[PDB]
Amino acid sequence: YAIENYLEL
Amino acid sequence: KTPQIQVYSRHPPENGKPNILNCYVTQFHPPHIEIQMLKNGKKIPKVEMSDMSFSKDWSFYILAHTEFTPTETDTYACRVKHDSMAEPKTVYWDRDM
Amino acid sequence: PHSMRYFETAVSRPGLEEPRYISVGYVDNKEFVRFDSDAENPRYEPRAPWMEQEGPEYWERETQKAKGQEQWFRVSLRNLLGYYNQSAGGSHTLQQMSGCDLGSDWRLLRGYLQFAYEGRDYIALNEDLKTWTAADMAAQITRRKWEQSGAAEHYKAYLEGECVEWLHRYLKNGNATLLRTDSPKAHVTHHPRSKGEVTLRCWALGFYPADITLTWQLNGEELTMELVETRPAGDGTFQKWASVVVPLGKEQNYTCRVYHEGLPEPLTLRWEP
Ligand SMILES: [Zn+2]
Ligand SMILES: [Zn+2]
Repeated sequence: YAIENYLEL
Repeated sequence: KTPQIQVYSRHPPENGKPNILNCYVTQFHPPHIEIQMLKNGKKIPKVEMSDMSFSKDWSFYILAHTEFTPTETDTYACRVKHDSMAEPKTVYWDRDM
Repeated sequence: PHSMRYFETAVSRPGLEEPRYISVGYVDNKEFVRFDSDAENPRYEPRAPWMEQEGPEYWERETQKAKGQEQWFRVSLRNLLGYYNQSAGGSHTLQQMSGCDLGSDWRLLRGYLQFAYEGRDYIALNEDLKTWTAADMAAQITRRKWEQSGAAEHYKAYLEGECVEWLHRYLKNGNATLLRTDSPKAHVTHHPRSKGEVTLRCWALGFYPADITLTWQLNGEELTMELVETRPAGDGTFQKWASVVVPLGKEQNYTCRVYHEGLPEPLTLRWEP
């Protein structure tokens, strides 16, 4: 179950 | 990061018996790399490459391999080109390791 | 100590707008899914047969996440170019590790979220799953940005929630195969080294998982002896050996021991003429 990243770097 | 190389057979080698020769390349960065395997100094045309992976310390690794039949006298090597090195690094197969 | 990880990579390509993006999922250090943007039309695919018991909806939902991650890494690479004041004609690399360790009581033991830029630590979520460790001046920009937006809460939710629940799902669905071991097959070889000295090499072949301990002993005391990094055989199993230089004629005083969770009993080997 892959992660979804929030705000970009 | 300078690539580390192991060259070794999948199975304990027996002369005259079909085997797999591995070239395990690790500890490198960036992931672009050129790997060639050579028999008696000559490029082996059918070489398989594993998919790209990296380990916990961020460095990449990859497994190249080829079908081979060891003999008493044939020499095999793995030749690696990577932007971390000036000269290509070549590691020869040693059946004792 | 079961685990799940996703290892992600984006590599920018000079003259092309889109980096190559690759995601690999692991359960207990063994690959079970993979996504690659350079594919014909990219999807998450099963890398272990037990994952095929997941339906079309699962694969479609996971694939849409990858498509998201792909964009996320593209924007992040461009941002990083700004922070480091780098040139656009070069290739650069952004990597991410995330996931969770689960105990035998199903308690989350540790959550992980780490990024690297150019192969160096960039920013990481601390063990508290609340605060960030930034490794350099550029990364402080990201840290401030992520503290401002409450990013850590989002990741905490995933790590404490979906990550551990889905890992348990996978453990349940793949149990038999996920728990399978291969025992090491061991032997000792004998090699000349120099005048008056020889090499004993203790081999362990065909084992899984990769974790293993090889030891050499003189009488019954452990030693310190060349130990190669554990290496893939290419067939799903691993190899390792340990060698020692010993004086001619003393070979029988040396004993190799092999410890592996797949063995019913630790091995004890000697050179056999
Ligand atoms: Zn075979
Ligand atoms: Zn016992």
